[PDB]
Order: sequence, then structure tokens, then C-alpha cells
Amino acid sequence: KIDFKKEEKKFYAPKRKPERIFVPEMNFLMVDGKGDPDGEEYQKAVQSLYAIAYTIKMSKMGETRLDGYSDFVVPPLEGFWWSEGKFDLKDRDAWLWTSILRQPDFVTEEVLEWAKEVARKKKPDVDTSRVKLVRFEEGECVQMMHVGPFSEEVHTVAEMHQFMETEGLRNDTGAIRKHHEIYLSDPRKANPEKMKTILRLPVS
Repeated sequence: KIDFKKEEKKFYAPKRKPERIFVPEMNFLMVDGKGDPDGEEYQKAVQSLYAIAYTIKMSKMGETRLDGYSDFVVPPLEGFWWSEGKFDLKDRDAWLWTSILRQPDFVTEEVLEWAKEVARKKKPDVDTSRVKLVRFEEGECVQMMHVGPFSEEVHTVAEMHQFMETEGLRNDTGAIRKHHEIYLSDPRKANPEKMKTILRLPVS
């Protein structure tokens, strides 16, 4: 059984200080969107992503074309974040994002198409049109574990920026190589003070 968090700790278990990391090509389900993540569009994006991810995962409970492949643990939700103009924490409506879930390498475009058809039958009211499969190499980054509320992220980002300066790294964060968060904690399960989120920023 594939478990990305356990098998690849370098990517999912950084320390609470900035470190360089090269993130190689990985396979993802992705949904692009816009606007405040407290809004409907983001809720639907995440719903759609999970509808497909769990269709693929829960395929194991029946006889399917996926019987021969390994089972897997559904990985943490992740997101890339940007904006057309200068990013503003006080203007969440202007946010642009991509919501993502890593997939096993065996998940191909044919598997995605199959999953969409299965999910349409099982949950006809969940639209999955925006779910795409993308193999993506994030590349050279700096990352750090952020423990605590999202509002305190500014301090973690500041440490990361300071590390970049000291190490002679260029900050590539923008529309192309994007600010990246990996949501290790479920806010239904973890006290705000105990939320774990990986922040990862692209460098050159």
C-alpha cells in the first residue's frame, strides 16, 4: 500500500526551519479556480477532487480494471496560490489557485476518464469537469513546517525569505512558479494551535 507521507518524508515532514529541497515530477489531480477559499467555487473544487480520488481509491471494493495495481493512502490536500496583481491577504476575492491531490504513477488519463464515468453514475450531481491529471515537477524550492493558525504564516514566510537572502537564492514566487501549501492537518481534527501546514516557495 502506497503512502506518500511515510515513504517520502523529505517532502512531507520538513522541520520548522527553512531548508532547500528539489521536488521531482509527481502525478496530480488538479482543479484550477478563483476567489475566496471560504466561497463556493473552492468548496466545489475540493469536493470534485476528492470525488475522483476516492473513486479511484475505493475501486478496490469491487472487481475493476484497477485490481492489479497497488492500493494507496489518499495524500494530504495541497494548493498553489497566486493572483493577477499584487497578492493581498485582505483581498481574498482576487485570489487564484490550484487545488491538488497527488496520485500514484499508475493513474493515467484513461484511469481518470474511467473514474469520471464511475463517479457520474454514483454521484451525478457532483461535477468533475474541472478535474485534470497533470505530471508536474515543482523543482528547486525552500520549505518549512508551519505549526499554528494560517494568520501566523506571515512569520514563517518571513523566516523563509530571510533564509533565501542569506543563501543567495532568488525568490521565484509568482504566477508561474507559485506559493505552495500542503495541508497536513484537517481543521475538523486539529486544534488551531496545532495545525501543521507545509509552506514551500520556488527559488532559483
